[PDB]
Amino acid sequence: LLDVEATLVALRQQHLDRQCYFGVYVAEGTEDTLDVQMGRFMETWADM
Amino acid sequence: IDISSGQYQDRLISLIALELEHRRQNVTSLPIAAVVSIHDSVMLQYER
Repeated sequence: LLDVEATLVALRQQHLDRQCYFGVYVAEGTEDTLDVQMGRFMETWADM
Repeated sequence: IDISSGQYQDRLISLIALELEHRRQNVTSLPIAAVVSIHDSVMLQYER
């Protein structure tokens, strides 16, 4: 069950290349009303 | 019963606060771009 760490550290030596990265981890919120946040999210998803 | 009598009082208090802030301070730390940005969509989202 814990032997996957050795495989992970062995495969981490060689990587690949890719484009169009996703939104990685959680970013920082604007701390505002939900309407403007959801509008910005939907417009960014539409145009990006 | 409803709260629709203090609208004028709130408006005049807000106007006095804004005018005294303009006379004494210069905004700076007060966020002025975020409110305009959110209102830009609020105006077309809440009234329709």
